[PDB]
Amino acid sequence: MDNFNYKNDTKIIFGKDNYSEIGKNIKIFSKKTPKILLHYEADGELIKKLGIYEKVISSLKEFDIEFIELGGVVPNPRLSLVYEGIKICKEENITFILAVGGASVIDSAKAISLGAVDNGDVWDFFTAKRIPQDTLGIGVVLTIPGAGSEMSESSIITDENKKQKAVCDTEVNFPKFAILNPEVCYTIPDRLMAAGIVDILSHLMERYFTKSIDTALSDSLIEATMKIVIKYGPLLMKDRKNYNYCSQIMWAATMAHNGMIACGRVADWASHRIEHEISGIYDLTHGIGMAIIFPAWMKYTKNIRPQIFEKFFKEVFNTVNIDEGINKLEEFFKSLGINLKLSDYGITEEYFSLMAEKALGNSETLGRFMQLNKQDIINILNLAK
Amino acid sequence: MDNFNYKNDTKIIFGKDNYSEIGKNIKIFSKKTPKILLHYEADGELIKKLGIYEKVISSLKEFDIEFIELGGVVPNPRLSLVYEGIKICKEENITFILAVGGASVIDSAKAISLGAVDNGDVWDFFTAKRIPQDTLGIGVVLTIPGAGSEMSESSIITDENKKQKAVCDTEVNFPKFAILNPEVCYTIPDRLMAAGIVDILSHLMERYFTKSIDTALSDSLIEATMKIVIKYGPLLMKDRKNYNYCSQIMWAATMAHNGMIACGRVADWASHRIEHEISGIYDLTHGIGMAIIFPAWMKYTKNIRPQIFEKFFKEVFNTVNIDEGINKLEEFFKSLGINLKLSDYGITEEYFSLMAEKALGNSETLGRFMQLNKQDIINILNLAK
Ligand SMILES: [Co+2]
Ligand SMILES: [Co+2]
Repeated sequence: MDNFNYKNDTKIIFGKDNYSEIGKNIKIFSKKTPKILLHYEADGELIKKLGIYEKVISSLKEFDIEFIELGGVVPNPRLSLVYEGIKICKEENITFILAVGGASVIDSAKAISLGAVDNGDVWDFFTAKRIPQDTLGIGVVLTIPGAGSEMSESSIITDENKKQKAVCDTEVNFPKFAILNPEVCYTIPDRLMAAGIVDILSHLMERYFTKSIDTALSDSLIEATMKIVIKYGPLLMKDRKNYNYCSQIMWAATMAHNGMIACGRVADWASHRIEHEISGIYDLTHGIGMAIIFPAWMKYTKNIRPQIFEKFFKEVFNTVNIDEGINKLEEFFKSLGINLKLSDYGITEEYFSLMAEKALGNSETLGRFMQLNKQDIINILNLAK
Repeated sequence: MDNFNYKNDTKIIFGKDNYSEIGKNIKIFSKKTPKILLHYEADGELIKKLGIYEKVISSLKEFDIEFIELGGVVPNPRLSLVYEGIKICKEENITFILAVGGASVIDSAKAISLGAVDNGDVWDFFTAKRIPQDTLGIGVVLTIPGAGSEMSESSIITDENKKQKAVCDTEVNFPKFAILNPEVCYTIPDRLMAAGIVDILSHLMERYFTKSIDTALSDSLIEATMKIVIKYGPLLMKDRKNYNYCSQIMWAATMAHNGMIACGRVADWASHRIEHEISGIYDLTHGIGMAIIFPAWMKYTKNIRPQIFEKFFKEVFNTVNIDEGINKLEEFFKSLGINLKLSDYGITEEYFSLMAEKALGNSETLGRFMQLNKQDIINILNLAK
């Protein structure tokens, strides 16, 4: 019964053996004669080794696109490099940016696209001083499936001088196009691919367990997507170069980041916030943490709205029994290679209380589906210990 | 394994008690000071009686939007009226068009938005002479759920002087925004509401029965949507002012017209083409016809890819038995009030052969999932007689 609005203008170009689409789509979206800035991480090493670089260069030649290269993106993209990109755009009369890589290259490209067309300081857009109203325009070649910035309206940039991270969220940030080829999955190492599967399922699950009502169709779409991740994830884990398996998983990621299927329901970020503190202290991959934390949060919140738990486990795991369902969900994680206890990762109870306080910050509780105070979070951590 | 591209830039505004969104979204999308053309069918009778008109006028006042009204839209929108709208736009310096109504008002508005910004003849865009490259911009208040032109890139206009219907399909035709309120369903008469439910399910079904492979996730999304139509349609038919029921059905229509869930699969238009000829000769509502024709086509094509039929009936009707499944599908139609035989509608076999020839036109077969020659179509009509 919750009203909602939905919009996503990013053109999705899904599939393989279609590298000509790069220059074709640059022409569709660049203003007059294309002259583009090629943006990537470090000096190309990864994308060059994977053969993506030579493929991009050949699509640019095949359409007579003049291009300048700006490398140097760092996993947490720096305003230092953004500022440099604005200059190169203004001086060299760049018409369009092509981000080749992942969330760091994409977000760097988004902030360069913002400043290139602006007569002030781009950090005003990130620090709530000004509201951007235009962007040069970017396209993305996605190399590693992640949080979906290739179709989001958010850019996250860190100012290393003040050591301050800021976000700019606005419609103009939507990439004009996003090339998605499942083949980029083939080379991701097993552990990180298992983690990324958990991230897709975590992202849907956080929207599913909701106190919103009248979401029958939304429920079914989210169930259908979660079920695919549960069925195909283990198959992909054992057959890494299977195109069908990678397509299903990467289209499920897309469908999860898109939110047409999640429209009209309130998400809960408790497990994400608790996991964040584990990762902030220990070297734990996000997906590995969510596989550990989410079953524990499910057990602790099983009494809030038991019927929505019964529906989830009936629709996704064909069982109305919550405890058997939870065990099935835990077996599914173990089938991707992930150990389920924090102690398995050498994490002891030592910092549970500190983790809970950090997650809580200046509030007494965290969560929406269930409000969690300090001891509640410690109890969830003990369930996962 | 089929590559695909997807894009839809129309902003969806879903829900009720949100008529302020009309003028708010006009301001977001109109170029500088808004001055809009209010477009509708006839002289407003329907939308005025429903109370939609007074609601639009009050949202325009609440945001100081100056507006001119152009009525006169006819169920098959006429270039006559389009041309008139281009003039009013150019003379009166209109910045934005607000279509209040259904597919006819929307398509008329789309062609006026095209010509208002062009220095030539708009019919060049419909007659393959020129490719439109801009539009003034329109927003839609949808009054009757239908084929989804409120989020399509197509406009269908008839030139009554040459009696020629033409279509212009292009990205600029996408409405800037589309207000969708389930409450507009409450007043639709029973027969037409049953037909419209069948149309949503027909639209998904035509994309589902495909010889494309590697569509596991797409299958599941389409199943989930079809299942909702099967479950909630009968409930809505018996509880016409239930907001939850109308929301599920109208969001399923949206999800069906959007095609993110159908991406990467080939549709079959055989039943649509056969039904078209029945409607061309008899006074038969499209949805009523598809409820009669689609089970007959299913029976006739049951041997092409029986496994995809087994999956459809298992996932949507919980049965692996095709014949029992088909009967369940036929019972579902009868539960919306629809009789299933052509003879029930006084349609005899008299024009079966003529209908088949018209549907075939200059080709020997029709269909993709199964190629159907003349006698095949007569056999399908006899199954439905
Ligand atoms: Co998360
Ligand atoms: Co149809």
